Amino acid sequence: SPLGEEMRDRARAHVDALRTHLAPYSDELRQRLAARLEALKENGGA
Repeated sequence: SPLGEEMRDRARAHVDALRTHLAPYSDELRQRLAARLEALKENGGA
C-alpha cells in the first residue's frame, strides 16, 4: 500500500530548515574533536 507525500513530508519539512540551522557549523567544531580523538581513548593502538 504505497504512499504519496504527507506521511513523510513532515520529515521533508523540518529537514530543509535543519540544513540552514547548521550548514556552516560542521567544519569548525569538528576540527577541535578531530585531533583530540586520536590519542586519549585510542580507537586503534597495539
